[PDB]
Amino acid sequence: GSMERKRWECPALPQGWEREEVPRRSGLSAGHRDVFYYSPSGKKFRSKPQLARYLGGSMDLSTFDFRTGKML
Repeated sequence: GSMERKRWECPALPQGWEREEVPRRSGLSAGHRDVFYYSPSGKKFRSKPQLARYLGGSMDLSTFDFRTGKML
């Protein structure tokens, strides 16, 4: 497949959120993998602080792993 993208759900976040991994392929910027998160409204965001600030009141994600998308 072209532009293959992964899609793993993150139980740490409220039902409706999902995670996705995309492999870069731009000259030296290749090999690098970027992770994007999507909310129930389909909002695309890529920032740890935004995940905690957004779901802050809903819950604490300070101990959430953004690189691995896992709760530790």
